[PDB]
Amino acid sequence: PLNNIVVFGDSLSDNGNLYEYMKHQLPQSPPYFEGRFSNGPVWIERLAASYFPNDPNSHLLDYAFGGAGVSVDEEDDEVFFTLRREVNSYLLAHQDKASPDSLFVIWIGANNYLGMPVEVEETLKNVNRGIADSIQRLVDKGAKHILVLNLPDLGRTPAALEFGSVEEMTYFSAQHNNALSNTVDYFKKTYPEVEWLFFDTGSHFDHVIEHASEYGFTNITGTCSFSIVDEITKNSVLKMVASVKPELTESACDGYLFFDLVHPTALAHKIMAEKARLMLDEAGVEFAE
Repeated sequence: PLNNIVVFGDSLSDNGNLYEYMKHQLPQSPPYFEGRFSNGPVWIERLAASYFPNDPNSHLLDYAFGGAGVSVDEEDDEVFFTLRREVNSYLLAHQDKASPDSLFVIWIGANNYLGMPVEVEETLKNVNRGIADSIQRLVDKGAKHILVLNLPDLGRTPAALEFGSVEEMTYFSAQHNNALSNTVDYFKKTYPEVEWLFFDTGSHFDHVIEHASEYGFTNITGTCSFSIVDEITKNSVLKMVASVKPELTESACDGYLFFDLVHPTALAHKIMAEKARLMLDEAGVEFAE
């Protein structure tokens, strides 16, 4: 049985790391929830708690930073931290060994595309390459269980709607997901001794959207919080978060899909966690201790 969860990711998975480094000044909390890029715990925390209800945090090593992504030189000031450095950080503290009883979780890419870079094909290429490289490294250092998550349709974000980039954000999402599936297929065949797990966020998010009211959402285009960004400032997820005006947050957001211009609300993180748990249960994954 697996003994803990190690997650590499970005603002969709960060459980407070950027907030601590920012001296609790970003994401401003309230209206964000204790440094998460949402108004509640994020999906991977809830997933950890579903297996370890008493002390989940002692079984969760969350290396995700808000603003993190795959190194793409064009986005140096737009990527806060790289996937490679998150993996290296884990390896540095574990004497360069990936534990065989950890579930490694990789959910990366959204921050790269939502920064709306100018070179579309090179960004797609380097994000895929960076993910493949980090997977290979984890395998090389001994990982035996790896969960890879693909992207929701970023063309559904309020950001894409406001800035007029729906087609481009959907293109990034779809092309990214196609490449990532080819990647996971490869590793499945090259390393059958590793337990390969995949979550098709793209398909699950589209199914939620199509049944939004049944999942509890009454508003899928607006934002709970309110931000004000221009072209220069709107170049990054973190600048969009720093531009939130807390006094203009809605008080009653229980029906919103989006908390800010790109980040989903607590309920969405809950649904994500529930569907991920069911997928892992279907695969027979067990945790203990």
